[PDB]
Amino acid sequence: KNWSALLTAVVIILTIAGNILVIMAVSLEKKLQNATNYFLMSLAIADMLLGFLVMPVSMLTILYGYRWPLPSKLCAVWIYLDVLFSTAKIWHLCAISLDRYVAIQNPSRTKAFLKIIAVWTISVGISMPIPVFGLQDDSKVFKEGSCLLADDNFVLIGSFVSFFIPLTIMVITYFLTIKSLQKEAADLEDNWETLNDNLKVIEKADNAAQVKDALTKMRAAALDAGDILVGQIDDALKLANEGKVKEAQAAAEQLKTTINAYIQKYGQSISNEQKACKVLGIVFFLFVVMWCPFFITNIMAVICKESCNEDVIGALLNVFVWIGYLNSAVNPLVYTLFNKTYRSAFSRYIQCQYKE
Ligand SMILES: O=C1CCc2ccc(OCCCCN3CCN(c4cccc(Cl)c4Cl)CC3)cc2N1
Ligand SMILES: CC(C)CCC[C@@H](C)[C@H]1CC[C@H]2[C@@H]3CC=C4C[C@@H](O)CC[C@]4(C)[C@H]3CC[C@]12C
Ligand SMILES: CC(C)CCC[C@@H](C)[C@H]1CC[C@H]2[C@@H]3CC=C4C[C@@H](O)CC[C@]4(C)[C@H]3CC[C@]12C
Ligand SMILES: CCCCCCCC/C=C\CCCCCCCC(=O)OC[C@H](O)CO
Ligand SMILES: [Mg+2]
Repeated sequence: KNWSALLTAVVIILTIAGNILVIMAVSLEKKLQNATNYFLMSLAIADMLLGFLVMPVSMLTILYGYRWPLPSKLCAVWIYLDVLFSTAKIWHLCAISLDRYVAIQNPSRTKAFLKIIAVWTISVGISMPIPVFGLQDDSKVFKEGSCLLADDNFVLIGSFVSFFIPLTIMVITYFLTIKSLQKEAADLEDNWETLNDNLKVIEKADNAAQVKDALTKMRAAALDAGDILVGQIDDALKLANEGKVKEAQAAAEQLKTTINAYIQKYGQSISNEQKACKVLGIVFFLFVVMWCPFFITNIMAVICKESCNEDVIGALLNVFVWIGYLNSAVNPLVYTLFNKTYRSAFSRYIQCQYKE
């Protein structure tokens, strides 16, 4: 009741401060100058604004027993901001998972800021009926002196249009990305074993036919994995045509170092992408799980409208909205625990020390 807004002041400060640090890490540290971190910044701005504009007023309403204390046309604006920032979070998370998947089937700041503005303009688009209709008709934004989204059509259609189509895409594109990266690793182990098999074949060889056939199959396996090494095989395949067998065999042991080079490089690469898919999936998992109680309970407010205790349902909505607000505090901590780049960045900003 009266004591309950002491907890909420904590959740505001950790939100504001963590997300400021995320915006500072992406603005300053050059190891974060990529499209994914550009989305993560935009998300942190949404998280910061939710902490500044929405969350203190929600705390304020807890102090006035949910009876709305500000001007009456401020109610529909507060619900607009609340839905706007949460809608922008889900559409960001979806835009990350989609963009990161599309990139794995492919070979600029401007390209990222264009996508972000698209996410924000859709979020402003979908949230827009709330003040347009709500400022016109208080029956849509007030229930018994309390400022809450009252129109059940807005809750249902918004819950599915503005949160189930992005979630569907986010969950599908995440799972296909795991499978995409799993095939890439499978396909590189296969290319390692056939290169290594033909390395052992060239070294055992007695004649020009065995080397020429084995280097032809090394070049084929080279075309699958890729540039640099392919010509070096051709540098040795022309030796094997002339009959220069000892001469081709010594070139192939020189190919060995160039093969081991591209293997560890493409091998780190997929480990790092699967490290990153692991972090983003915790961000994704937490957003849904923490907002899941509020989402289900608010839809059940609408279904059993008369059948259920409106007072109990509403006393759970007021608890379950802070589990989702707490999700504004988590994304920064996730980055601290699972990225050296953010953890180092944050650790120096805490000592008021900004130069990379
Ligand atoms: O399972 C899933 C699927 C993925 C997903 C995405 C988003 C999500 O939640 C965001 C919805 C909150 C937006 N605001 C919250 C605050 N709310 C409000 C306004 C006035 C008074 C009061 Cl009391 C309240 Cl609560 C208005 C609407 C849940 C899920 N869950
Ligand atoms: C809902 C409305 C009224 C809230 C006001 C929006 C304000 C707080 C937002 C929207 C535009 C934002 C800025 C847009 C661009 C940049 C450049 C980037 O490199 C660092 C953050 C910074 C500087 C943002 C900080 C926060 C910001 C100023
Ligand atoms: C006391 C008399 C009038 C009957 C009232 C029944 C009410 C209190 C029941 C029926 C519907 C129930 C809700 C239905 C769905 C959910 C979502 C889930 O996360 C569990 C809690 C929650 C939010 C339930 C809490 C209890 C609930 C609100
Ligand atoms: C006479 C007045 C008629 C008024 C009725 C017709 C208005 C038509 C407009 C848009 C359809 C509904 C828009 C739904 C999207 C906005 C609401 C929203 O996004 O709510 C999500 C919320 O977070 C969930 O908890
Ligand atoms: Mg083999």
